[PDB]
Amino acid sequence: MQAGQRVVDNPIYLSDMGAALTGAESHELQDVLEETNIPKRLYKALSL
Amino acid sequence: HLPLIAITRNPVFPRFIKIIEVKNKKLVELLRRKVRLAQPYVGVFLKRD
Repeated sequence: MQAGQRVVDNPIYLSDMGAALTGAESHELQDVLEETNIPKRLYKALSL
Repeated sequence: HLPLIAITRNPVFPRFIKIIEVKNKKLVELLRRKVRLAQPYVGVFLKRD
């Protein structure tokens, strides 16, 4: 699953999969799942 | 004098070595049929969106 293969048919899953690597406590995960807008979840996932 | 190749999400910039890895095995048939020819060659084209 590379970014150059264009096989990321579901970007939401790729952002979620990238946020899954974070070691943040479960609460942070629940809060990020609560987020609905896209730049907030990408911004927060990067922050984590 | 060959039919067009299946680029399949692979940019080959001019004067830039690149690797192509299609998962299908039908393009290999075309690669093995050209071995008896004196000069073996292939062309590279680009895809639209």
